[PDB]
Amino acid sequence: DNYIYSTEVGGVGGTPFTFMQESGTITSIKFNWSDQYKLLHHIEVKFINNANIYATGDPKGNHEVILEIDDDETIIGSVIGYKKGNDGRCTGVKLTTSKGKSIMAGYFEESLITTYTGKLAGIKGGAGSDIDRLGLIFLK
Amino acid sequence: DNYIYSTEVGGVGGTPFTFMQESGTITSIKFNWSDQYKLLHHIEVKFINNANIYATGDPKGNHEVILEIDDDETIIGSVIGYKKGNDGRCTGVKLTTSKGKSIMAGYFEESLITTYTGKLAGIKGGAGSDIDRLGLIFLK
Amino acid sequence: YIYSTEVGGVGGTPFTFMTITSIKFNWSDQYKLLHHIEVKFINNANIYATGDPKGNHEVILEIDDDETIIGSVIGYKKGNDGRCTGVKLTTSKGKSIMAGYFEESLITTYTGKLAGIKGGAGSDIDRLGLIFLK
Amino acid sequence: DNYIYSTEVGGVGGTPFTFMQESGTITSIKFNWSDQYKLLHHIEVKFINNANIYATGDPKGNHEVILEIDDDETIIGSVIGYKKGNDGRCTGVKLTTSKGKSIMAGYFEESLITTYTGKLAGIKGGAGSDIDRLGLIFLK
Amino acid sequence: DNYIYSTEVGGVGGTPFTFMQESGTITSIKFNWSDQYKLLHHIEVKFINNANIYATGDPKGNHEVILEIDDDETIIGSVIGYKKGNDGRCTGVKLTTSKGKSIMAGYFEESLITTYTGKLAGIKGGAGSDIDRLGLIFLK
Amino acid sequence: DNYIYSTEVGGVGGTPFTFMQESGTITSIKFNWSDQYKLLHHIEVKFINNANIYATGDPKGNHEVILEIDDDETIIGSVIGYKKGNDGRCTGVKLTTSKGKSIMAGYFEESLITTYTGKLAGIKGGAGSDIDRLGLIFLK
Amino acid sequence: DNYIYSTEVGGVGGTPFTFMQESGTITSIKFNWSDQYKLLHHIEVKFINNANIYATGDPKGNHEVILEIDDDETIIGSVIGYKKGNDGRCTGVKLTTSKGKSIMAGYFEESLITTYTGKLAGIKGGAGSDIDRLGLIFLK
Ligand SMILES: OC[C@H]1O[C@H](O)[C@@H](O)[C@@H](O)[C@@H]1O
Ligand SMILES: OC[C@H]1O[C@H](O)[C@@H](O)[C@@H](O)[C@@H]1O
Ligand SMILES: OC[C@H]1O[C@H](O)[C@@H](O)[C@@H](O)[C@@H]1O
Ligand SMILES: OC[C@H]1O[C@H](O)[C@@H](O)[C@@H](O)[C@@H]1O
Ligand SMILES: OC[C@H]1O[C@H](O)[C@@H](O)[C@@H](O)[C@@H]1O
Ligand SMILES: OC[C@H]1O[C@H](O)[C@@H](O)[C@@H](O)[C@@H]1O
Ligand SMILES: OC[C@H]1O[C@H](O)[C@@H](O)[C@@H](O)[C@@H]1O
Repeated sequence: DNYIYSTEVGGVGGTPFTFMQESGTITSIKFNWSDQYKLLHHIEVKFINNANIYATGDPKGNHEVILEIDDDETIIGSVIGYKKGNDGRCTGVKLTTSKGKSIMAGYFEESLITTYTGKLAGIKGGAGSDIDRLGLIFLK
Repeated sequence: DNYIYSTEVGGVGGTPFTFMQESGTITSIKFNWSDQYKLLHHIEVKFINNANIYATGDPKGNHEVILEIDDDETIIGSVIGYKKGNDGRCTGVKLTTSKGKSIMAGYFEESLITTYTGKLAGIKGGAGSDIDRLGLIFLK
Repeated sequence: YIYSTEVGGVGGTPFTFMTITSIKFNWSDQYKLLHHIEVKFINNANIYATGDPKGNHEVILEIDDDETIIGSVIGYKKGNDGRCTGVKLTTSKGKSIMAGYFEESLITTYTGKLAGIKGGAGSDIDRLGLIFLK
Repeated sequence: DNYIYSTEVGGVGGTPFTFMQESGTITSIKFNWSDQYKLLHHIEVKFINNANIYATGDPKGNHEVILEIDDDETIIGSVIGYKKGNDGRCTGVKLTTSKGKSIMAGYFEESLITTYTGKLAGIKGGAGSDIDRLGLIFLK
Repeated sequence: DNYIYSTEVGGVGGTPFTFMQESGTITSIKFNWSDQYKLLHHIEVKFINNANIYATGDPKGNHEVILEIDDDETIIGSVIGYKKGNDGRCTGVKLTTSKGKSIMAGYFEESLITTYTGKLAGIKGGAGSDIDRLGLIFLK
Repeated sequence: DNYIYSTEVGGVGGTPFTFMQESGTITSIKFNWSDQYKLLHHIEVKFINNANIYATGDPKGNHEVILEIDDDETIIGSVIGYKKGNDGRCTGVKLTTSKGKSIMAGYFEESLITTYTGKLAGIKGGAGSDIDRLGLIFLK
Repeated sequence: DNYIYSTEVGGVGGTPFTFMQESGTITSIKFNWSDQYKLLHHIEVKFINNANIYATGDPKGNHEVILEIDDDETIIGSVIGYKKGNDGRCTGVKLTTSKGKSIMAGYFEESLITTYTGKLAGIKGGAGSDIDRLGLIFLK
């Protein structure tokens, strides 16, 4: 692999997903969460040179945030909130970029992971009603 | 295209508008918003070498701000506040320039996007009584 | 010359003063408005004035021969019946002034070497535009 | 030796561990702590080019944090909070790194050590129910 | 003329003073003010290579500040608070230097000038009971 | 000498101590203090290339902090709290290193010394139940 | 002279003192003050290559602070608080060095001088019960 796989965090629940393109980096990512469940529920990704929107999980959240990533822009700082355990859930995401851009999504009330950094390339995990589990993917 | 199209955020309502000029960059942009609705209602854009004011939406807000951009000034930080959904609306905007100029219009109470950065070339979206949706447009 | 947007109303008497070595703003707490502006140019002892100096406050910014505006905010009320309400300026040498009120509308202007001002004034400063060198 | 052994702090209790790979550095670290006991309880570590999770302690706390360390990333700031004496215990860890990443696990109510700095290579200590005692280990 | 004369601010009152020495700079300047009147009352100046004190005004204030200037240190920040009009007065002075030294004397409740900057050469104005009027003078 | 002796501060009481090793710098130092007396009570030092722990004063405090010092790490900031007088006492110690590490032991309610700075080489003073007196020793 | 005499501030009272040594710089200075009188009472100075303490004033204060000055360390910021007048007194001293060291002694309620800066070489003034009057001395 020409990739780094960050630890998938959260539960074993929902349907597996893996978004990646052969010579392709993420150009846009969207987080949808609720104040009712304090969870992530829905994620969309767009890729470079590809108009196609790749979605997973049920967009039942009252908030969304999108981060748009320039062609030369990397993730230097990355934090996923989650609930640990087999019945676990991904609850939150902060990201910060080589250009001072940041996004903050959902809640960080239990467990965290400060992931690897670099050019964000894909995401992997499991999602149904909620984002059960999420790991980021980078280049080397 | 030599253009970067940021995600149009907000609703599908209102009349579509596209402001862009062959070989031209925005030299002035105005945002008009109300405390009453917590929405953007009206945008004006001037372009380099062109005394024409392209306007959209009903200018019924009690506040407006204008950002004038020098020929060599770029947007380095960009956040649009909006209400997601078909029945959506663009609620606020926050720009910061390569010269430390910044403006802030409206409210950021629901969803946000941190857009692409670069030399702002124009805008597109939909507007009637309100700015239903707004996407920014940069040079490569 | 770069001409920044004149912001405020259509009222009062047109003025055009045209490097600025000195600019003074006069405003009041009663009306929360700019009433009067005075300007001196380099190599000229003449004081150019507009608007009625009725206000209880004034500030002066003196500008060194090599000192530019890098930060510029004019506060105003919008519309035909508009007024200029305030001015913040910040220079390339870290100097800054703060005049009047910023309670409704703002413009962040073009930056550079301040060369003049245009607008209209009577009792008040109805409308103000900064002018810079290219 | 090609290594630096930071002082093991805390008590004499629990079962000995020593996790270190010759010619290998710690790529991931997880701290599991409780709000009930105000203690670290469990630690997992993964080395580079090795999916095997080397774990010690009982994972019975309500919180966990995970730091993923990039191949060229070093620890520039390191604080373990502990209770001193024979019946002593490890109670917290704050790690700050050469890229600005930071994790804060546990509580710092009694005693602190600001360790040696560099490339985190391994951990040594004793653990049962609780992390009784922890010492970081770096390269030279 | 090798000199910049900053605008004299304040009133027409008091006895004229003008303190300056050809090829001489201010090595020290003292401001005396009162909480009673909220006015500057007295000013003193020493010049480089000269023990003599050039004074103006009635030293009746409950406070004074002295700023000593090294031979190569200039003024980069200078603000005089004053009451405008013919019956006007000087109320305050903030000065900051090229070495990060600063003094603050009296009050700033009505009018300010942010003056010219550079090597402080002398002072000019009128003073009796109070400082009616003050303009600074710098080298080119 | 090739050493810098910081002022010993505190009282004349206790048993004199000197902890220095020819060709060796302190690689570790531990402060033990109490909330009961608001004094430093006990101090331990380890030296580069030496596993021997040098100790003085009675370890009766409820808090201890340890600072580990990389071989190339100096002290850039040093404050000792103490009571003045013959019957005086050393009450706390704050050290900041050339790598941004810092510690804070005991109390600063009475007198303080901002010491000399450099590579910390030893310590000296007197101790019994308390640290009566502490002086730091640096290389030139 | 190869010396800069900062203004002596405070009163005419007390016994004159002058601390200076020919090719010498202040290596240690102590300031004794009281919360009772809000005055400096006592001052001690040690010089480079000289174990002798030069003292002035009456040590009646409940507070003291000591600054040690490395041989290549200068004063870059200096403030003396004082009561002006014939019956004036020196009330306080703030010093900041070329290495980020700083000390605060006594009180700043009335008058201040921001002195000349450079390598502190002595002090001059008068003292009895109190420090009546204090002026610093630098090298050129
Ligand atoms: O995402 C939460 C939840 O979503 C659905 O309810 C199912 O897919 C579950 O298996 C899953 O755990
Ligand atoms: O701007 C909000 C709203 O304004 C008008 O009522 C119409 O143009 C709608 O389409 C639009 O959605
Ligand atoms: O300045 C406000 C107001 O003042 C004067 O009355 C006139 O010059 C008007 O034209 C103007 O609108
Ligand atoms: O880890 C805390 C505690 O847990 C277990 O009971 C044993 O390992 C003890 O030796 C240990 O002290
Ligand atoms: O300073 C206020 C007042 O002081 C003195 O009385 C005189 O010099 C007046 O001319 C002056 O106006
Ligand atoms: O250390 C504080 C105090 O403790 C012991 O009682 C003795 O050694 C005393 O001399 C000492 O002053
Ligand atoms: O120092 C304060 C005070 O102490 C003594 O009384 C004498 O030295 C006085 O002249 C002096 O003013």
